[PDB]
Amino acid sequence: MREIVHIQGGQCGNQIGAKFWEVISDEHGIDPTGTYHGDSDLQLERINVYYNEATGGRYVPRAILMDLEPGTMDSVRAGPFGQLFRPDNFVFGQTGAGNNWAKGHYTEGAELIDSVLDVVRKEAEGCDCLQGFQITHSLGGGTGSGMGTLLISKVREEYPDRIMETFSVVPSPKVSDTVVEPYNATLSVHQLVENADECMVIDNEALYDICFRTLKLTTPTYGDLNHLVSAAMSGVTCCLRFPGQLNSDLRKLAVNLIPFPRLHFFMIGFAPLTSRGSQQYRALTVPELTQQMFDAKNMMCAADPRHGRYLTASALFRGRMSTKEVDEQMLNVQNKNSSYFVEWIPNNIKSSICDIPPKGLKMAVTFVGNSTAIQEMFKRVAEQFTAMFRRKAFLHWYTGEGMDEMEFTEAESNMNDLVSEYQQYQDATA
Amino acid sequence: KELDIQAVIGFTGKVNEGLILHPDNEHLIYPLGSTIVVRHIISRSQTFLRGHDNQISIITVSKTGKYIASGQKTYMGFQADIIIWDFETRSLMHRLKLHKVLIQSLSFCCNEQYLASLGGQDDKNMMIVWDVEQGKALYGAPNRDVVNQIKFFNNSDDKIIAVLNNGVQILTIDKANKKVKSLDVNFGNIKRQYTCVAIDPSDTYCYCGTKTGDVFEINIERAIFKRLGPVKKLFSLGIGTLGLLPNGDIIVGAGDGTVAKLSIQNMQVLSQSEVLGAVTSISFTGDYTHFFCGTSQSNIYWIDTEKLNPELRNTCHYERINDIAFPYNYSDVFATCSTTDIRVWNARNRQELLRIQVPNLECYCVTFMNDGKSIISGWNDGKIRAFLPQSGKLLYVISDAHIHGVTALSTTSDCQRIVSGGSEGEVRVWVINKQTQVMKASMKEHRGRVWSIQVKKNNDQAVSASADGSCIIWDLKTFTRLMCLFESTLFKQVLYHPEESQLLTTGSDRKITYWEIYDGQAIRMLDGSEEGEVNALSITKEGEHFVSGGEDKLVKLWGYDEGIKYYSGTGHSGAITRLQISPDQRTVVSVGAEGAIFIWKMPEEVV
Amino acid sequence: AGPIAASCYLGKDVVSSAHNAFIQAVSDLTTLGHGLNIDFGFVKVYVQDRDLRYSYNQNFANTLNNKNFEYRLRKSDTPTSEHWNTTYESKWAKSSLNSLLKRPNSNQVRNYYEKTLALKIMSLDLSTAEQTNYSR
Amino acid sequence: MFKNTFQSGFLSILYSIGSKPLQIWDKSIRNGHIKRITDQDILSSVLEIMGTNVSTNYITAPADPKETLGIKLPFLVMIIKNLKKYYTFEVQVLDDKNVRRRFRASNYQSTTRVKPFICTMPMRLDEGWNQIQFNLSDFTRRAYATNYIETLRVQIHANCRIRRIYFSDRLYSEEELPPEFKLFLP
Amino acid sequence: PQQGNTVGSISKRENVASQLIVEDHLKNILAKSTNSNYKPWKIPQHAPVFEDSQAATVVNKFQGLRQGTGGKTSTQLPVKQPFQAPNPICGAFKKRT
Amino acid sequence: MNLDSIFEWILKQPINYPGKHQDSQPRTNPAYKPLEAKAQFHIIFKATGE
Ligand SMILES: Nc1nc2c(ncn2[C@@H]2O[C@H](COP(=O)(O)OP(=O)(O)O)[C@@H](O)[C@H]2O)c(=O)[nH]1
Repeated sequence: MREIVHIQGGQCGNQIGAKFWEVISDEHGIDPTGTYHGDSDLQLERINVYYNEATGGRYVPRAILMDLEPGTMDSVRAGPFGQLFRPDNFVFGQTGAGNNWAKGHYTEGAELIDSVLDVVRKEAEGCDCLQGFQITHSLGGGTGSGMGTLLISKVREEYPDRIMETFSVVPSPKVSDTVVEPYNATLSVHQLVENADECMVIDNEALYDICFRTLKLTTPTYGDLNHLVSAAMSGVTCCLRFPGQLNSDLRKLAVNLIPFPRLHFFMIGFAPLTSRGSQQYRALTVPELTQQMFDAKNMMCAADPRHGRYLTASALFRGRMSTKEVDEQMLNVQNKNSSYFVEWIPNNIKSSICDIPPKGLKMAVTFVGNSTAIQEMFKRVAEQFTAMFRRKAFLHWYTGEGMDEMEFTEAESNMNDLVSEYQQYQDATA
Repeated sequence: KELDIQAVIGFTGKVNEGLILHPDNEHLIYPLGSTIVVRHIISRSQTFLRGHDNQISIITVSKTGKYIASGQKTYMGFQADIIIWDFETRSLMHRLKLHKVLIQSLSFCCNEQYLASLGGQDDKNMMIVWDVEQGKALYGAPNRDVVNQIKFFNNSDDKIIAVLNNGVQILTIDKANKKVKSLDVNFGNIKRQYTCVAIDPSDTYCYCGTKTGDVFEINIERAIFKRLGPVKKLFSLGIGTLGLLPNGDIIVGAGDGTVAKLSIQNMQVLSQSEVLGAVTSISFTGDYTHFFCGTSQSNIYWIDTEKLNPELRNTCHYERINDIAFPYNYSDVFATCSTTDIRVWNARNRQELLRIQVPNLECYCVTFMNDGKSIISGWNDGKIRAFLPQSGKLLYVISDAHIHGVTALSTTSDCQRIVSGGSEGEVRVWVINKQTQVMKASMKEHRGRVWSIQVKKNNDQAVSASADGSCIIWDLKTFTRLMCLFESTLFKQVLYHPEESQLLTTGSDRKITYWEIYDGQAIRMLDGSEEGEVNALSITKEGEHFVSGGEDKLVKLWGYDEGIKYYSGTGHSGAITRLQISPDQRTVVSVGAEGAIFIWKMPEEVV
Repeated sequence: AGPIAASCYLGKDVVSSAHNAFIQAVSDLTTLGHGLNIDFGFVKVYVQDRDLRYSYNQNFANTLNNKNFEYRLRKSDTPTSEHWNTTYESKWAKSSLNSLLKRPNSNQVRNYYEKTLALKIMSLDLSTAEQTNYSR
Repeated sequence: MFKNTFQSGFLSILYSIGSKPLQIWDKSIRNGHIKRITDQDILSSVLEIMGTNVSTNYITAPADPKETLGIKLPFLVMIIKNLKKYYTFEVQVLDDKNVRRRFRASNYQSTTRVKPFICTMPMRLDEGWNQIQFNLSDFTRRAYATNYIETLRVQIHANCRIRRIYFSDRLYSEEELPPEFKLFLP
Repeated sequence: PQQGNTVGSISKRENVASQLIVEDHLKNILAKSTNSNYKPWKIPQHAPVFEDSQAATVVNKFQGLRQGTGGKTSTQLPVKQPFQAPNPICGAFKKRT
Repeated sequence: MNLDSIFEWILKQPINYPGKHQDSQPRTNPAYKPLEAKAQFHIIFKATGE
């Protein structure tokens, strides 16, 4: 019950599913054959949330994979933990979008959307108690941000009361992979905030940097990154599939974290995490967790968490410990960071504890809070989008694909205004 | 004088491919906690080796029945020791020092003149080429990813195979130059983790093990792969290891519990078999039939190919035995506590009788009760459970007895009440009732966990064992009279000497301190090794002798009349934890801390 | 069969019965389709739905025309004084048969048979030692 | 099974949106086929049971014999898409007197005769998705003048696509019915 | 719609490796096809050692010449099984070429 | 058939062609061991052609 569907799209959303799914199976010890060989009774009590029952006693995840070009699809199955996916669910095209936002949202996707979209009802109707839809996609991939974003609008059009999860990775300005990174984001953002109830930002620059400063791993690999991507993701519902002192489903975290309908952006954090060298030296302490999960470098985005004021905080504690130890630890930091803590709403920090920690760890906590600091990011991307706009650069493709600059113009107008309005409350005082 | 051993009960399959039937058989090597023991099949005689510090990490035997080699894992600062051992001489030949913690495994070339070792996940997985005749550092080079094992080619020692974590690289070694060659196999649309190696005898093709459970095909001629594996079926935890039959048929045992064979043709299992536990070792005897199989749960099984009917030889305690007990005035059957489960074992012959197991809990101080009632234990959760001897079902549950779990339990002569040990400085008594179970313990105050509890014949008074020492004798009737024999150490097991107010006790310090009911000391034994602490003691029915086992590998039994020893124990590894005497007193049995069970014939001139 | 069961070291009786079981080409051929190719050596045998066709290996086709069957065709080209001169074993070894299967070690094979059955019976137990040798 | 339970407004015995739409239900099949497919007429998932010799294919409400699904709900109602072909349904009823009866409706029968054990009754099916409200209150009194107590069994035969089975318990309009019960027009 | 939909189905059938693929034509597919884009040109298994799997369970005793069932013609001796042809099925559902 | 698929047929339905060959058989000389049931159907015939 309280189940949500897994939807991974675009090139940046695929491997995470190739990795996120692996993690879950390890979380429930689900063997590569889809047959349960776990150790604890609690392991399976709520497996319907992410795993369904099939004939013969095997399990198949309830995820729908898609893309405009089959090559990326032709890779997930060859990877470890691919035998769980159902062969029928795959839907693929023949040409691709080529990092062209207009192609994935105006011409190509419109015809192919139904086939991939169609399977939504067959699944969404399949749920015993739908909780929401979680989307893992990147605004930096033209095929993704074009095809991926539209599905949200159609998806939302049928279940308005539902609450939706989106995990989008915006290419940080520090490192760029496709010269058209600015374009596809700006128009995507305009639609993105149009439907999404929740959202999470992630920058690769912040992603690998934590590896170089904290993890210090010798040779980073995307696979190492994916393990980083889900780890924080894995905590999203960890409290949703097992009991706890104060059960925390997906919705209530939504209720406690979005002060206004329009200002619904957060940053996250995952702990514990350290380099291989000191794997034994430190001592796992809640005070150790609280400082780190309040450590700025622990943030998943390049934006400095100390560069703004925290709208609110949410604590998802993994593992056991005394309840009182939860409350005192949180309050002290707010007092020691009052200048960093807004005064509109006292106790803007949410504390919940999960009784089933990650495998191989005793105490774990993922940080989630709405930080105004996001006002920098929307400035940089737009400035990158704005500055190159004046030269009419690369503009003829979307204009030649049925879309007009007015659609280009409208995006920033709803982009820059949201930038100020988010920062408008920053200078407000009681 | 040492103490005679009449049998050894114990086995560990943690180190892969531990079992191997010696070429021509009659010899087999199975790693104990830290020592190597070789046993004869036709005859029951066996030889012992004890020249090692830490536990074994890998064991393998060179072809043609020459000397053996292996490796182990020590602490990070120190370096693992190499395990070159001869054959037909039973004498240590060479010793080497290198590597940080542990090396994955060893395997010799076709000739007995080359040796190579691959370091653990530490040391960047250092691989070095060693000389069989004498110790030298020929040459070596590192590797970026972790290689979990290496096996040399049946022929043409110049070329070997190593199945690295992310890629299977064929390494080439040339004598002319010290360098080592590396070529990368290409697997487009492949991301599989691999575990085992199997080079075909022809040396052209070979096969390996995978975590998914599918066996790939790769010939040494070129890195390209050829096949997929058993279509439409997987073993649910990959491949533990692989072996090659004379016909080429591949016999595989899924660690999930399965024995399967894939023939060299479109691979459809002709026959299947699943054995309890997780397969760990696959070895072929002479004339190629009835291979030897040992699981990960320390199980040894015998099979017949072409119809896989598992047949059990014998298995052993999972690891780190907890305690021993004997039936009142009875020694035919003895039981013990394991890390998660309990078992019932026969004395005359070591064939298992029956068992009582708990899912994810560890127990302490398993004891038997008079009148067959019953097998009672308090578990990590603190609950107290009792089971019937005939079948593994519980009689009554006493839950939430201790916050940090039970620690002690014994038997009252009338057993109308129970006596236990509390870790949080508590001792709780229970006047059991058949209709319901209730407690009336005073809930006393104590600094440390109670490590033992004793009941005298008249069962009024009682002596309490402690970690902070605090040897507080409880009146057990009024729940008062807190007077404790003094010592500023961490005591251990304590028992009552027969028909005597003298209490033979041991503490943290290396000394068998004597204390009476009037703070009198007969003598300070001074039984202590360099860093060995005696952890178990007892007294015979007649106050003539007492057998003691310290933290040392030795079994140290002394006479109570005077501090003069008679015989001792040898051949033990780990930290022995308890020593009891059977009611017949014909033998004294103690188990190894690592999961080793040994029985010793007590000296005749003590009855 | 006669000198065939001795050829592959199999019982005389089984071979004959084994011959009949493979013989029923009709039963597997009476049904529709199921074309076959039975070669087992020099010549190949093929079958479509019902038609028949076959070819003969040239190399074997060549030697029958090797101008050397003249001594084969007549019955009395040999000296005829050797019939009791030669033991059937002498020509037996040189025949194309008895060499199809390699000669394994006769007394060595007797060896492993004395052992594998040795461990099975005496491995029922592995505890009793009566030989301590703790130090070595 | 539905005993000592609160039954006031509705009891969705068979419903077409769930992980295991028929868990309590038991099925026996001889020559037809059982499968669920999205309906063209209405964008929803509905169960379908297709076969021939309708007397052979069917699905039973209670899992197995020796238990009764007794229900104090007075009304019965049930939804189907007409396939312009054979269809049948029958239910079991317990009377005030300690006797067990059953009332059958037939798509392919023209004559009905009140008779002590069974009273077969013809049916007429309307084109397109149709909802039929079974009284189950007047019929019991009309058959033998013996009131209703509880429904003992519910059976559905083959060659009919069913979207939901529930007990209305009272004449309710479409407006009264909740969104789940109400069948929104395509 | 119509075309371009199965193209998403060929790979799906091609999806399973199983040491095989479905190129949409494997055997008995019409007479033949053009050898290249234009018309063709004028001038263009592993088996085991069967003698190895040996004596898994059956003992190695042999009966030998010493035999004879004459005189022991009791009613309990087994009777040789006669032959029975297999059920014919024809090829109603087989491929047609 | 391929002269190799067929033998997968004869050894399949034992009642169709029941006999001594549906099981592995002992060997005359004590040295050799009985082969796998299907195998004896391969050793016997291969020689016959020779
Ligand atoms: N963690 C991780 N990120 C990746 C990987 N491959 C690509 N990305 C991210 O995806 C972004 C590019 O997305 P793109 O392929 O253009 O999306 P698409 O055009 O919709 O398919 C880059 O900024 C990368 O940071 C990977 O293997 N691991």
